[PDB]
Formats: sequence, C-alpha cells, structure tokens
Amino acid sequence: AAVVGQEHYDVASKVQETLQTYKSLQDIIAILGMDELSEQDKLTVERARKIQRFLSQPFAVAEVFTGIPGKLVRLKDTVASFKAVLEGKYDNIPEHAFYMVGGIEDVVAKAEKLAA
Amino acid sequence: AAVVGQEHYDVASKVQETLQTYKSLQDIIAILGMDELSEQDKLTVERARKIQRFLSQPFAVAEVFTGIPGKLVRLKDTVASFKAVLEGKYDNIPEHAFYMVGGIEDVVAKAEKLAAEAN
Amino acid sequence: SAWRKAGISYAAYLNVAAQAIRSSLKTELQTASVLNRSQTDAFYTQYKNGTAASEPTPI
Amino acid sequence: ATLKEVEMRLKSIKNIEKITKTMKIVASTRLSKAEKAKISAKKMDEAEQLFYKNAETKNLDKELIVAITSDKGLCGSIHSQLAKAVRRHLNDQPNADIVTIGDKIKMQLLRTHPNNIKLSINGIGKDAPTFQESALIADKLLSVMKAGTYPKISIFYNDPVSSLSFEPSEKPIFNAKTIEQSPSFGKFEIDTDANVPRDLFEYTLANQMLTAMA
Amino acid sequence: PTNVISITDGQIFLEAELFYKGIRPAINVGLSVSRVGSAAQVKALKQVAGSLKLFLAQYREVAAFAQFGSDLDASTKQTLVRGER
Amino acid sequence: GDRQTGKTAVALDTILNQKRWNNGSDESKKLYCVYVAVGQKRSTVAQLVQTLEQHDAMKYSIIVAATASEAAPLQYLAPFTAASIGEWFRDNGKHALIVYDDLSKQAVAYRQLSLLLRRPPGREAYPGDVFYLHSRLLERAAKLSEKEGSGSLTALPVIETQGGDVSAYIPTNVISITDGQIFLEAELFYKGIRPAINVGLSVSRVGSAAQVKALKQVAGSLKLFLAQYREVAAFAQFGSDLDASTKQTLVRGERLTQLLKQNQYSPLATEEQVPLIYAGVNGHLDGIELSRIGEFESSFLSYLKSNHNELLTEIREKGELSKELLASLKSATESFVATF
Amino acid sequence: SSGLKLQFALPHETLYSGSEVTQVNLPAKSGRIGVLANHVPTVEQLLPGVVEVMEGSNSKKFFISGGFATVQPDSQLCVTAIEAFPLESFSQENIKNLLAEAKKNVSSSDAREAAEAAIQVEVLENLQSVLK
Amino acid sequence: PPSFAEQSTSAEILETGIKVVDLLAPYARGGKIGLFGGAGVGKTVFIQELINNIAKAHGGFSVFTGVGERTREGNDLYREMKETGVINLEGESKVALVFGQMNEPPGARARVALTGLTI
Ligand SMILES: Nc1ncnc2c1ncn2[C@@H]1O[C@H](COP(=O)(O)OP(=O)(O)OP(=O)(O)O)[C@@H](O)[C@H]1O
Repeated sequence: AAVVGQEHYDVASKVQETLQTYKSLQDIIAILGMDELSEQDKLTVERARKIQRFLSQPFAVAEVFTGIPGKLVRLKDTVASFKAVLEGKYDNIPEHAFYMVGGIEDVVAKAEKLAA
Repeated sequence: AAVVGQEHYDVASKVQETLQTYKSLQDIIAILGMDELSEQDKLTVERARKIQRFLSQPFAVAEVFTGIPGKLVRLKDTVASFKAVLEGKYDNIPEHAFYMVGGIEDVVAKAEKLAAEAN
Repeated sequence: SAWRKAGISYAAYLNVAAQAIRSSLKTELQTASVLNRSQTDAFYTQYKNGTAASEPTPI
Repeated sequence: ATLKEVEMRLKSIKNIEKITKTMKIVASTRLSKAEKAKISAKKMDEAEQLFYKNAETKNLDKELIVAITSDKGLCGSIHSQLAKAVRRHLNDQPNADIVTIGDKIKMQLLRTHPNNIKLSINGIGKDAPTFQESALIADKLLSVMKAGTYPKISIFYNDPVSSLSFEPSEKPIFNAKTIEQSPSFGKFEIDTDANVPRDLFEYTLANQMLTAMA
Repeated sequence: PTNVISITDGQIFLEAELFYKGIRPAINVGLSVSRVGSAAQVKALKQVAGSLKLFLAQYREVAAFAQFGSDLDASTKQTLVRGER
Repeated sequence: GDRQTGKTAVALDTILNQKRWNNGSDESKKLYCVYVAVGQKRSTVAQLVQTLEQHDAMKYSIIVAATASEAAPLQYLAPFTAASIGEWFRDNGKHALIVYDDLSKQAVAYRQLSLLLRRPPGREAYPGDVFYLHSRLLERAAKLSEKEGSGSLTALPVIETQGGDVSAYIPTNVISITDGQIFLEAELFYKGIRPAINVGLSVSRVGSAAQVKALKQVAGSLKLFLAQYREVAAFAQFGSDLDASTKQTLVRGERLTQLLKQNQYSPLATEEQVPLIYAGVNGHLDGIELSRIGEFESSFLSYLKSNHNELLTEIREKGELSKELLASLKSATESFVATF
Repeated sequence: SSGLKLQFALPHETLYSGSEVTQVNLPAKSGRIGVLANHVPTVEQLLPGVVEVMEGSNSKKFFISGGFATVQPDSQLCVTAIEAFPLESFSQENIKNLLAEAKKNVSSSDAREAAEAAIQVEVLENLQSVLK
Repeated sequence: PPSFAEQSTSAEILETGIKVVDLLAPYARGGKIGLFGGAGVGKTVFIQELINNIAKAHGGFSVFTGVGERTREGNDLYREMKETGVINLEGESKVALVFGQMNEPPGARARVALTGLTI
C-alpha cells in the first residue's frame, strides 16, 4: 500500500477477497444451483463474475485471433474502474458487456451497444 | 452402415448414445438419484437400464451357474428387438423382465411370467 | 360498503379487515410475524389456452 | 486417474457432503417452523370441515384443477409425483382448466398440458404461507377465473403422511350453488338475506387454499 | 504427450465420449486449438465464423448452468438452442 | 506451509518484536536473532537486510547467506554454521532465536550432494540420513539448566510444502521432529486473513506452559470459541435459520477472525494484545460493524494509550490479571464500546 | 353439553378448541349475538367487532376482524376468524387516526382502492369503539 | 526368540487395574497393545498409571524405550517420572529407561528397541 497507493491496494484486496468468496461458493452452485444462496451472496457472485470478465482485454498481437484491436488501459483508469465496479455502480449492466473490453468508458460503450 | 446395413448401424449408434447418456448421468444418480432428473433424462435412464439387463444372455456353457438353457439368439431378431426397445414399445414392461433373456419374445414371455406370478 | 359489487370478495374483505387490524397495531406489539403476515409477495401470471403470458403482477 | 484428480475430486465431494449436512440442518429448522403453521391452518380448517361433515354438501354431476408445489425443487419425488396425480385426474377430464401455484409443478404440467393452464402463481415457497396471501389468491380466482361458475373444483396438495413418507392428495371444493342444494343443510339455521353461502364458499376456498399450501 | 504438445503448432483432441454421443468426428472444441489459427484460414470462412469458437465456448459455459436444470432467460435459452443446433 | 504466504514475514515481525527488550537492559529477557537465508535470491536477502535497517533490527541481527548463487555444500553447511553460532549464545546463559528459511532447499542441496556422490537414494531420491540430518540439526536448540546457566536456543524452521501436502517425505519428517506446527493456508490469505493461520491445525506440545499468564487467563476461552466456530461456520452461507446460540457463534467467530487480521510489520506488545482479546471474548464487539473492527481496535488502542496506560504498564510488568485489572479493563472496555 | 365447546380458531394460532364455555358474544351479520350453552345449529358471517367470551371464569374482551360462527349440532360453536386482540394494548389512537385520515384520502381514489379504503375507514371507526 | 515348545498355549488376561482396559479391550498377559492418540491427552499420565498398577497388582516391572524420542520431551518425561514416584532416585525405582534420542544415527535407532527388549 505504501508503494502502489493505499486506495489501489484496498481495491485489489477487495477484488481478491471477492474472487476468493466466489471460488468458495463454486461448490454449491455447481450442485444446488444459484437459488440456495442469500441475496448478498448472489450479489457477490454477480459482481465477482463482473470483475472476472472485466479482466478480459484485447491484444493487438492477438487481433488476428479476435478481430478486435488491443486496448492499452492506463493505471489510473483501471483503479477508478475497479473502484466503481466494487462500489457496484454498474450492477444493472450485464456481465456479457464486460467481455474483452478496455476501460469503463468502453464498458459503457459496449453496454449501450448491446441495447440492440 | 455399408457393411452391417444402415439400420443395424443406426440402432447400435442410438444404443451407444443412450448408454453414454446414462454413464454421464451416473454421478448425479449416485448423489441425488432418479428424482432430480428431467423427465426426458429420466425416461432415457429408465430405457438404458432396461437395455443393460437386456444385454445379458443365458449361456449353455454357464448353465451350471444358472440352471438356464443357453440362448443362441439370431442377428436380425436381435436388431429388431433393440429397435423396438429404442422405439420404447416395451417401456410398460419392468426392468427385471429384461434380465438374462433371449429375444424380445422371451422378454414378453418373462413379463407374462412376472405378471402371472408376482401379480 | 358495496365491496361485494365494486370491491373485494368476502375472503378479501376480511383480508383487508386483517390488514387494517394489524395496521392498527401497537408498534411495540407489532411483531415480525405481523409484518411477514402482511408481506404480500405472490406474483400472479394469467396464462392462456396457448399458454400465453400476462404480467407477473404483485397481488 | 492422477493423485491430483482424485484429490481435488475427493475434496469437492467432502465439500458437497458438508453442504448437504448444513442443508439438512436448515431443512430441519424450517420443517420444525412450518409444522406450527401446518397445525394452525389445520385446526382452523377443521372448524369449517366438521360443518361439511355435518352439512353434507356432497355435489352431483368443465372443472378447475389447482396444484400446489413451491418455486424451488430439491425435494425428490414430489414435483413429479403430484404431477402424476394431475395426470391421473386430468386423463379423466382433459377439458379441466388448470391454475398452478408453484413454478416447478408449472414446469411439470406445462410440458405435458400447456392448454389447460390459464393462471400461474409465483413467489410462494420462500416462507410459510399466510392467510393474507391465500385469501388474496382466492380473491384472484373469483376475479380472473370466476371459479363459482365452475361446477367442480379440485385442489391438489401434498399430504405428509410421516416425516419419511408423503402423499399427493385431492380435496374437493363445493360451490355455493351446491351449498343451498345440500341435504343436511336446512338443519343448520341460515339467513336467506345475508348471502351466507355465497361468502362461505369464498371462505371455504380461502381456507382450503391456505391448508393446501401450508 | 506433454513433450509433443510442447512442440506442435496446436492440437486436435478427440474424446471418445463425444464419439459415443454421435459426434463424428469427436472434436473437443474447448481443447483443440490452433496456435496459428485464422491467419491461414479461408477468408470467406473467416467472415462467417469470426466469433463462432468463443460463442461455442460461452455456449458450453452457460450450458453448464442448464445442466443443473434451472430456468434461464430467452437470451441464454436462445444461445443454448443455437449452440445445440 | 505453501509458498509466498508470509512465513518469512511471520518470522520477520517475530524478530522485529525484539526491539521491546533488546533496547532495554535485561539480557535474560533479551533475545538475539539469527536469520538463515538458504537457497534464496540475493535481492530478497538485501531487501530483508534493508528492512531490518528500517526498524534498526541490525542492532541484534545475524544474517547467514546461503543463496542459490552459492554452491550446494555451502547451502548444506550453513544451517549447522548458524547452529554453532546460536550455541555460542546458548552457552553464555543467553537467549537466541534462530530462523531457518528454509529447510526444503537445504534438503534439496543435500540430496544433490549425495546423489552426485553416488550414495544410494531412497524415497523421492533422498538419502537415508536426511531425517538424521534434521534431527541432528534441530536438537541443537534447547533450554539449558540453571546448573549450566539456563541458556536458550529456539528454532523456527520453514517448510515449503507443495500443494498443501504433509504426506511428502521431508515435511512428514520435519513434522515428526518438531514440537508442533504453525500451519498456514493460501485460501485464508486470499480471504485477507493476514497472517493466514489455520488454527485448526497449528498446535504446540509445549503450549500453555510458556505463555504469558495475563494472556493465558483470557486465551483459553478463545480457543474454545474458535473450535466452536469452525464447526458451525458453514451455516453462514444460508439465511437466518440459526438460533441465537449459533448465530452468536458466527458473530463471535467473524469478529474474532477480523481481529486476527493485521498488517505486516505490525508488532503488537502483549499489553496491547490482551485488551483486544478481552473485548473480543466478552461480547463487547458484537454490535460493532464488521468493517470497522480493525480501525476500532486502533482507536481502542489509542483510547487505552490515552486513559488507562498505567493499567497497560501493569499488564506488561506483572504478566497476570488482577481482579482490579479485570474490573478496570471491562470498565474501559464498555466505556469505549459505548463511545464507539 | 353442560356449557359448550368453543373452537376459536385463527390461521396463526387457534386459541380455543372445544374450550368449555358458558357464553359467547360476537358481532355477526345480524348484529351482536350472545349464545349460551345451547343453540340451534346456525351459520353466521361475523362482522369485525368486540367478542366477549364469558366462561365459568369471567368474560374476556377480544376484537375480531370478521369471520364465521357456526354452531356444530353437538353444541360446538366454532368461531373461525383471523385476528385476536388484547384488552386495549394492541389498539393505539395515533396509529389508528393518522392512518384513518390517509384511508379517507385513499377512499377518494379508484374504486378498487376506494372500496377497500372505505372498508378500512369502517374498521378503524369500529376500532374507535374499542378505543371506547 | 523362544521356541514354539516354550509358547504358553493360552493367553490369559493381564489384569491391569484400569476399569476401561480391563473391561473393553483386555490385555493378553504377554500380548501386543497398539496405543493410538497424540500427545497432550495424558498419554504419559496413562502409561505411568499403568506402571503403578502393574507394580501394585502383579509386582512386575516396566521398561520404557523411547526410540526417536524428543530429547526435551524425554527430559520432561524423566523429570515427571521422578516426581510421580515411579522413579525413586534413592529408593526403589520401579522402571528402567532406555532413550535412543533422535540425534542418533539409524544404526542406533534400529537397535534401541532390541536393547529394551533384552532388558
Ligand atoms: N500481515 C500481512 N500484511 C500485509 N502483507 C502480508 C502479510 N502477510 C503476508 N503478506 C504478503 O504476502 C506476500 C508473501 O509473503 P512472503 O514473501 O514472506 O512469503 P514467504 O514467507 O517469503 O514465502 P516464500 O519464501 O515462498 O515467498 C508478501 O508480499 C507480503 O507482503
């Protein structure tokens, strides 16, 4: 935290714990489905998959594989982006609008794109 | 299909699909049972378990293990038998009447014996 | 009043009566069984003969 | 068949058994809670059904069928067993329209008979059912379905015969038309000028729905 | 095989389980990859399947939730139908 | 434990606590530290030395370098080298803590030396006497007699497990040697539990015989609460279908768990650790929100460093709990719970 | 029977079930009806009001939200209803009147809301007699 | 080992003195006993109670053998056995100790058992 900033450290810590709780809950939902959880639990599952597919990032090297140009996403955009996702500002936006996306503005762009 | 005939190939294909489906569902059967299936899956598991007992065949050599005469079951009758089973014409007949049997006529006979004896 | 013509059924008449009685509760004595007893959360959806759909409205 | 595969799999199944154990304990707690509601609904209903024992409201001679499960599943041979009782009674009268209460019995019945289903109730199996909910749905039946027009009404619920056994069970509902036509009915003194059968039939519908749900 | 997959320019993987499920040939899409891939593919074939592989991947991903046998919306049910076809 | 779980950080802050006495004067309460880096990289070792300089731990530090640059017999001999170094202090009637870090690389080095010397290998190509290695090592740490002068050498070896396994040959050997484990898990660290101690496995056969009595008289309940809580905590992924006994158990368990999360380079004096345990055991935190606990704690410390500092010094000096200490402690406890 | 079997039943808690009783006093469709140890088998819908149950002991005063009183012909009177009520503690004037004004306001709305809010005004004004 | 002719052809029950042992899992006089359980359960207390119960009951002696015993824990054991009186430094100690410590080569530790055996 004294190196990469206290806030960024806490954001990465909460992302870490969120994904760990997700991986923990993966035994129930594979067997007993989504229904058995609590609403905070299902919210955490949703936000965790949101963060998970939000890590996807197109590569200009891999543009021959994806047909999608690469995103060079800066640090301070990334910090605020995961900050807003941990604050749940975009829980209404489905998880599919996060796949292979650069910044949170590109998240908004794909979310408005998927209106069609 | 250009060797054994197309219909033989199709029947054996559907049999392997059914038994592969059963073997896939085997773990959920082990945990939950047949109640937590979908009804199409439940019907498939029922038919596959009928097929498995229908596969067993009384041997003239192992008659000392069974007391049962051996069954030299012809090919085309076997094909039509598995055909009617895949068509589900005998889903009414319980599973035990398929066990250790000859042709499908013998399944009819054993189901008649179970109906007359178990009642 | 003219709930039989305009308003509720008599079961629903007594249901509204119970909602008014439990609505006239002592807030010390208005327990969680009272509020959960009035936790109207059932959703009705009118289907059709072709199994069409209506709105899942809050009853 | 590595050590890694068997190890990860065995750890997964240990987690599964732990979760099923916790689920069994939570199921025991909710069952102990729900028995109170079952008894308090049954003892209320018996005060009106002893009347129907005395006032023999036994009808004569289109039919409404109502089935009762929850939205969730995971209770074994209930959703398919009650649907099989629906199959038994619906092969008798295929014209009989259906109003399901429960998502799982709706998916059981909509695959086999999407025709007769005309109203579906959702948001049920989270809690013990209240008379507010049951009276509200019974109001909806005389608002969008008008079951008093229907001659014969059957309610399909699930009777726990024990904690280890059960039964899909049928309950008939007699319309208020039958109530004045009842033979053992003039024995009971009733005001002609108060619509007592036409409201007591609604009260019967609400209580039998609440008893079937609870 | 751990030596050989380290060498080649991709792999083609052939689970017999799919072959018993009538899938002839029994190609595991989730594992059979091409390290070169689309760069030597027919371009007309590229234009009609530009997103097909990852679509089938997420088809099989979301389709695992349908193996539980719960209800899903017509978006996911539509992708289920199309990936099944 | 497995890799990269602050084992080094645990032993590091364990060394860093010894400012509290090595800056003092009582040698029988002082403790000299010897860190033994084995099979590591030079940058990590220099970073550690710089970090010890950042707290002035180099006043009492002794560093033995057995890095991966160095030859295999250097890595072989370095633990025994530092063992003789610690025995020098031990036979001065003094107190020395040594930290071997690790022994797994050292076992690999000895395996390499023996295999290239054409000695016949055993299980996982190890030599036979490798157990005889570590048993000849770790028994050199002891606690001496008053006839001798009551010197004390204390050893903290480090075992890097693979995949969280104890059935592996070298960890099974070391577990068979040592006086119990301080076991770590990756998953708890990914739940942010820092340090990521599995309390359900970490034991001490010595145990309560050498604990601070003030800590002892409140700590015995804590083990019971956690043993209760680990049996129950799978219920937390459900609704409110728990009785107040088990829901109280969840409350106590989560809040005591949130107490035990702490930062690296955060040594806490025992006079500081006692009131946290007293408050967490005695239900004072049950109404407090789960997020605020760690800063609550901090403010709580400042509160006791504002108003009841003499009580803390009495805790530190006596090491026990007077009834007046318990009374004034619960007084200040309920006071700060009320004002928080 | 000597006395009578009262089956006072609610969806949440059936209070009396064949309790031996001398007198029941209940607001039904015909008004307040007091029934002693014997009666004609008689079915009555119950208006929301004050039920006074007199026994071998004294007479308890409850409020009822309506229901049915049915004399089972073995002299078992079954009160089948919804709401029980203490002496006056569950009744609170500030709870009743502030809601009653809003219910008079909702009685000006559409007839689905207006008829129900009129019912609620009627019930709260009957509860004003319980405020007494 | 003693010859087959020297084997006592019927194992009687060694009366220990402890109720549960003499009740549930009785010990053969001259038998083999697998003690399980980790430390901290009074296992040393259990075995010292066994020593005193044999000393009072049958008068035979005890030979303890720590093969690979933790030398600190061997010291604590010896100090306790002095303190509980089964070792009397001046009077009659009722027990003989052999401690092959952990720091001894495997040639020692594969013979410490035979030493205690011969004693
Ligand atoms: N209490 C804590 N607070 C903050 N960070 C911690 C804490 N405990 C561990 N960490 C972090 O965990 C990481 C791993 O710690 P460390 O490098 O000491 O593991 P290790 O013991 O050296 O194991 P290895 O030798 O396998 O790396 C470190 O970067 C450290 O910052």
